[PDB]
Amino acid sequence: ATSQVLHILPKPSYEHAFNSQRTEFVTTTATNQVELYEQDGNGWKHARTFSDHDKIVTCVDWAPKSNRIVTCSQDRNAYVYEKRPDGTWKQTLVLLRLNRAATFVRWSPNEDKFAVGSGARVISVCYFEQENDWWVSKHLKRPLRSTILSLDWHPNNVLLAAGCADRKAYVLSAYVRDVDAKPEASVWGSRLPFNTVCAEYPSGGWVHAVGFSPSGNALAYAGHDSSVTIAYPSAPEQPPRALITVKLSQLPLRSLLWANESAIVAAGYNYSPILLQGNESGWAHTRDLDAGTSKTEGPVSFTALRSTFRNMDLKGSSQSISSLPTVHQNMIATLRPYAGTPGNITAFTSSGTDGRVVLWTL
Amino acid sequence: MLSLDYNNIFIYELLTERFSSENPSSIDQVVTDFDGVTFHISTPEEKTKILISLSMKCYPELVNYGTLDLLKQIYGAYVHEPEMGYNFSILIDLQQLPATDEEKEQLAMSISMLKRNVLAAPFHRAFTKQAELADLARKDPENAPMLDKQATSQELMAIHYRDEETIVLWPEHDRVTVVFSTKFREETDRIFGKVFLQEFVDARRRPAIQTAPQVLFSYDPPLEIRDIQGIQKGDDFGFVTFVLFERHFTPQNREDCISHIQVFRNTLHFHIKASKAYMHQRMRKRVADFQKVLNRAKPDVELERKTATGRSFVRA
Repeated sequence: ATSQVLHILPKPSYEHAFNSQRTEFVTTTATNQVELYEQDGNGWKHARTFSDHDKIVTCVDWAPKSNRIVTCSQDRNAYVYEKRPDGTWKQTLVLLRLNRAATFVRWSPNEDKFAVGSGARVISVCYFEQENDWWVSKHLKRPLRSTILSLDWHPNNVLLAAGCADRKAYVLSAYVRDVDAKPEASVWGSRLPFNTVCAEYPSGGWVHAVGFSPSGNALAYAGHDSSVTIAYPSAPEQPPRALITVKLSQLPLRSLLWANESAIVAAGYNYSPILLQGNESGWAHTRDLDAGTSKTEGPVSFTALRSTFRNMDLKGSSQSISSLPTVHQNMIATLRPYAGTPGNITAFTSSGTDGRVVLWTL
Repeated sequence: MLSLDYNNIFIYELLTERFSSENPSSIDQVVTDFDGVTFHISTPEEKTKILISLSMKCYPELVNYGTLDLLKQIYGAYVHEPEMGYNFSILIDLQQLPATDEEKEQLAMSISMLKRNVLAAPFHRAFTKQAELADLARKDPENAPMLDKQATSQELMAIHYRDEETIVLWPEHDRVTVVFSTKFREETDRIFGKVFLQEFVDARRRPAIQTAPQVLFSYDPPLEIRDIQGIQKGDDFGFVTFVLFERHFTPQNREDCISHIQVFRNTLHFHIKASKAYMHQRMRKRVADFQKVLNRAKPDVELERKTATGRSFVRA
């Protein structure tokens, strides 16, 4: 595995998405702006800001095939942005009907609908109507008891996992009629109307991250207790084949990604991605992707003269404050596919609270 | 300031104005002082005539120890009937005033010096009686211990000069001993007061200051004051004793020594307050060095170049 630092952003970057051409990426600065960055040979350049939100943006996502960006904020709005032929982006307010902040958003795999987690105890599944040119929201709300910290969709368009602050990971049907085709009878169920519940899986701490296997036949999720759990369902109303919890020795994971049907990368407050490997018999932490796991005169510039005196004056002494050994210097907030066929991730990216955007190849 | 003035500054400045003034204005001025004392200065009959008056709770005791003969000796013609509500009063006339600028200066000093001239009477009684015992002891050195023993119980002065204190003093043929039964009632001054009184005794035990009176301290009373009224051993008082030998009140020194021993407890009270003003300037120095231990947590970024008033600027 190798790390390449794509860009250093001036502000924390809780979320990002690269477009399907991997030529540009959107990211949420810790303000009401969203930055758009483009390639600049080997570098990256700031192309434009979106700024249609009233308060801090919380999450952002970019639909692969249909090329639309979707955004969430503490202002309780979402916007969908779509490219005009002249090269600029058409904003569009989505009426989420949320009583409290929007936390986290994902496009569904067919990109015909998107789901938004909230602090309001609910999830707003949004879809578009060509009859009205509206986006309209359906609220999943029956089992959810607290803030929703992350979402992931099943590779079939219906099922939605959600990690909730009430120490549980939910699997819900988000089937919306006259958008979806019928869901196939599958491990999670077949009687599958909107808001039917396929699992209410336990955790020791808040569930920060969730994600289905590339085959869809297992769920992995990650706790603020610094454990990763993999749940293997059996059938409706029935206990799982296995509910394997692996407890890490590190600070908590905040984001999670199946590399293939037998391996997972995870990352967060430990400042580094880790790799886990296993199957329905058992799982274990197996590698750290960062070589920083191992914790690895001439003329003097004017800026080294000025900074060695400003260090003596502002700080204790001349000596520089050290880097962390990891590539990221602060918690790594999100972890996203980048390359390889779906279900064999060959490379992934991450963006940090330090503002690093980084590409990792396995 | 490192040590207190002996006189009341206000009366010194005020009389230094009116003794220079070509055209006096009227006044009515109550003026507080240490040890619960209070002056009243006013011009009751004419702008020309200043009445200075003094109020002091222990003055009835001080009249027993011969005060009126000392005040009539000092203020002479200027002494007046006590003002109603005041213990003593003096009437100075600005047209009948002394001639020279150095007579005016020493009269303005003398009238501002009233608190230490009224509270001096038991000290002059002790110094002048020690001068008699010093001659009697020089007539018979084997009788001298018995003269000291009887003067220690018969010639003892006690003045309840404020409600949390007593000054007790007596003559013996080679000394005047004076004991301050001293208490700080304000609890943060009681806590520092233990340090200030302890380090005061420990200071006298060093080669540099052996010339000073022998100070001693305890918290129970010296054996010769254990049955005086208001002296009680249990009530968290401290008993600072000074032994003034014949060399601490020789004729050139007597007046400074009386002035300087009365102010004792007031310098400790002042320096306890002025030590909080020190500890604060030493605390905000350590706070300003803990700033550096937090500053190494701010990431390095240049704040943009600005004019002196904080407005933005465009060069370099």
